[PDB]
Amino acid sequence: LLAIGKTKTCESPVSPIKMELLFDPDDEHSEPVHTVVFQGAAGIGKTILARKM
Amino acid sequence: KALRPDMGYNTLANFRIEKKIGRGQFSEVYRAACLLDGVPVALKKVQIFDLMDAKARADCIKEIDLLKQLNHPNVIKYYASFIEDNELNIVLELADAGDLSRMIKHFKKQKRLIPERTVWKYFVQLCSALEHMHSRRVMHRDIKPANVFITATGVVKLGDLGTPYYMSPERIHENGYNFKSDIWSLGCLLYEMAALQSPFYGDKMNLYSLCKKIEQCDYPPLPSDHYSEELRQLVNMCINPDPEKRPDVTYVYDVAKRMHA
Amino acid sequence: IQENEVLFTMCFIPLVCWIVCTGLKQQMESGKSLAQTSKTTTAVYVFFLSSLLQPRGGSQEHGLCAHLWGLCSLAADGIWNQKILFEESDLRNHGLQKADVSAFLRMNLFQKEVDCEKFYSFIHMTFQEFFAAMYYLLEELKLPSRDVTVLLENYGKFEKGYLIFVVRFLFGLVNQERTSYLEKKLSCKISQQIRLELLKWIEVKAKAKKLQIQPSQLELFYCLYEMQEEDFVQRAMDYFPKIEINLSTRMDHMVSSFCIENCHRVESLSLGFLHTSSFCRGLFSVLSTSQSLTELDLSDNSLGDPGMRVLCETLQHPGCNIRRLWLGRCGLSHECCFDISLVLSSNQKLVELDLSDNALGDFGIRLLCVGLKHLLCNLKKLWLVSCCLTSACCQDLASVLSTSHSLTRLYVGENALGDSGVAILCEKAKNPQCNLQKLGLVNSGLTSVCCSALSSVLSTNQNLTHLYLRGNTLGDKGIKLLCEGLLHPDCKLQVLELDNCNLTSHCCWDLSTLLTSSQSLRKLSLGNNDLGDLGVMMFCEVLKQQSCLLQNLGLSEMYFNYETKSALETLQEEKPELTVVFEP
Amino acid sequence: IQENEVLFTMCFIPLVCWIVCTGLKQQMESGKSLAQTSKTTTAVYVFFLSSLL
Ligand SMILES: Nc1ncnc2c1ncn2[C@@H]1O[C@H](COP(=O)(O)OP(=O)(O)OP(O)(O)=S)[C@@H](O)[C@H]1O
Ligand SMILES: [Mg+2]
Repeated sequence: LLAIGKTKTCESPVSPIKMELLFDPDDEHSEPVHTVVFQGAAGIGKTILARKM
Repeated sequence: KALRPDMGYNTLANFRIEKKIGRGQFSEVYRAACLLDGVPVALKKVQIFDLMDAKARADCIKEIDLLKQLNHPNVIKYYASFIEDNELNIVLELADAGDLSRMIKHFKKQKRLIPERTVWKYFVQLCSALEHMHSRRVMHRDIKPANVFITATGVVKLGDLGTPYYMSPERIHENGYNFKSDIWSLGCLLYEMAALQSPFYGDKMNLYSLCKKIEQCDYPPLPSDHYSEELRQLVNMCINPDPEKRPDVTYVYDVAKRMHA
Repeated sequence: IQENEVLFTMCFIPLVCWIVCTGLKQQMESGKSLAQTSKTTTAVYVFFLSSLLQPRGGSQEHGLCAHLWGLCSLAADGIWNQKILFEESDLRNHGLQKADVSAFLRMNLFQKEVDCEKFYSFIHMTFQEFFAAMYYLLEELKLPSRDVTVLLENYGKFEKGYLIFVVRFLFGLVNQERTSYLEKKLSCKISQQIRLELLKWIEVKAKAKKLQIQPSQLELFYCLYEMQEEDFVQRAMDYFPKIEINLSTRMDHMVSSFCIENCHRVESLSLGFLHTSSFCRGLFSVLSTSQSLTELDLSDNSLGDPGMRVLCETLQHPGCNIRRLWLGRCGLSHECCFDISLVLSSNQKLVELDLSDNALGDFGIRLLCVGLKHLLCNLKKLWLVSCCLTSACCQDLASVLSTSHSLTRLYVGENALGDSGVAILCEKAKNPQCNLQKLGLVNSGLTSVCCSALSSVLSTNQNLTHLYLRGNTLGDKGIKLLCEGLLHPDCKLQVLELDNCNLTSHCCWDLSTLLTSSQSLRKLSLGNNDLGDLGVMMFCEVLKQQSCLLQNLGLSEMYFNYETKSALETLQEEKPELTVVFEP
Repeated sequence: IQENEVLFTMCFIPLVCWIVCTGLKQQMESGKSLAQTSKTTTAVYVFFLSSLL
């Protein structure tokens, strides 16, 4: 909250998640997930992302 | 003729006096040129023989041996300290264009006076120098506009430490020279920069009158509608009869920094 | 947008980035200049709030208003208590339960030990500050007293730096058309007298003589900028005329430019810069457009040659109303001296100039004199102290002195002019028609040889009034040479400064004769000279006569005895109109 | 934990071992020194009772 308010402009790269393998199992020999829950602030892109998918 | 051999860095023959920068009651300063090196320095000479009781000059030389090691961006560089021509010889950095003594006189010509921004920009550096030397237990004996120098780049260089320009409250009712005497001198210097004049000017130029003026700590407050309230109160705190009433060097430096920001 | 930071950050919300990009598209396609376009940080939030509170079916208009006010008071008391993260207990304490489906309230739940708790929170601290401002603006356990003045002084000190943004958003909201739009959106009338209260606060701050506690000049500029109300800005900026501002970001540039443009009662302005020409272009353009300006303090600013060129281009505008411009220690040189000469020759409003600590050089002075000798040159007073000049440019200086009809006072001390340069200047100043009045050779390295030439100048020219020769070791021979001329009845000098002149006790009789004869001089400063107790006694003996028309004497830095001090005090009190400054 | 005995013994109950391991995980990932961390024998029982009822 506070930093992003200030500028949050510092170099803070992260590891991104992809979209095609959102339902794939965590490991490689487990069971695939059967529910995902997108959550975000109000008007942040939930519906547009659903339409894009 | 036969100039003195140019072997070491402590000799008059190794210096060429271009001119006399000034002539104070205690020292005479000339714009010398180191022949061996080839840079223009300031050669200050004091007649040690006059006020030479043999109990102060020796300690003065021993202590001034420490001063070249005093390396701060805001303090005059001490090059040499020796004895020649029956008088001392001190080689320091030269800052002729920058001299608050002449700057105040030049500005007094114009009705408009100096800006709060510039005084703060110089005062932060002055506080930095004072704190840096005090943290090593070393003090500026006398702080005055005539001994505070600046440069073209905007840096403020503290001059060589020496009735003085500023009479400390501890000097009055003489008991010693405390770290707060430097704070008092710095506050009086702030007042002098602010008003183009020291806080103890008046028609009555008698010693008793001015001493009681210092004791009562009564001065014409700086122009409120041109100088800041926090600055006008900081100068008041630094100018106080009580020794501990004066804020510490670190305190004044921190406030100066937060205002320069 | 990237210029503004409070927006660049909150531009992560895609809706709040669209709300700001369509806003710029409107200006772009409605025939307007975006370079002068403004994007206040409060309009974005107003539109965001309006877009979010879409009526989800006609139901509970009063309910929506009440829940918005409850959330608003929540934000207000949270900002007062530094409550970044609220809790269900506080949300119940404030009129709230459900309904408000996390538009600006995201239930981030933190697990500690064995179980996790709610810990409601706002989408962002700036958003919460905006909601606090809306709480203040809007019209009605107890949340912080709605005293706008109380919040204002809390923003004015008391270590509440976390109120600048709430005040800024209050100013953004008190906007007339924006306030009306919010009223039409939420079906709730607003109070405009808060605007007059804020105006009276700004009046107090301006009638505070640069009090700059916290709500400093730049902060008030930002507040008015976010206000964006033209009439309010005009009516409020009138108390500013003495303004001292410094810039560190493009946002500072824009705020200062807009505030100055809206200012109608501005005379004295000091501007500083940190870390140029691109933003300074517009800043100085707006300054030149301003027609009430009188002063421009650019001292202690590293303008550089490109900056000086931009400044001279701006000043060349026919509407320029700048009378005084001080450029001390601005890093100027001969190259910018060409444009300075162009400005001097073109503009007919310039009156005075000070370029102290400028690397003008002989070439710089050569370029400058070209403009000075122009018939349109109306400059009067020039300061070139410590300009690194020498006697080489003294020829051009004397030519300009003998040519220009307006240049009167010149002070070129702290320069290696020398005796030859002083003689060159004197050969032209001796002309009786010469307009030079006050001459300063501050620490110019003058000797007794030029003393005779200066005496000839004094006897010939009748327009010289004040003479400063500090820093020159004239000696007793030079003192006598000067006295020989100043005793001449044609001498019209009034003040003579000769400190650091290397004067001995011999000149005591010279000065006594000058005091006894000279009928024009009024002030004599001679400090930093060991004239002696004998000299002071003789001078006081001559002064005690009623024939001493002089009024000021300065012997500062002169050390005397108790007897001499007592005699000086007795003389000063016997002649109150005659003052002698000899303080310790 | 092994330093404390009254806990090492009652750590056979898997729930009462999880209640003590998550407690240390919180300190470990909340920027704190476990070498100076404390694990009082009564907090574990309070959390156990709360989880049970
Ligand atoms: N992927 C995207 N790229 C650019 N803009 C987007 C994107 N997604 C959404 N937007 C903008 O954001 C607006 C709304 O985004 P949404 O995520 O649909 O909001 P929303 O979350 O559906 O509103 P809520 O929270 O469901 S009431 C759209 O009108 C777009 O202009
Ligand atoms: Mg959605």
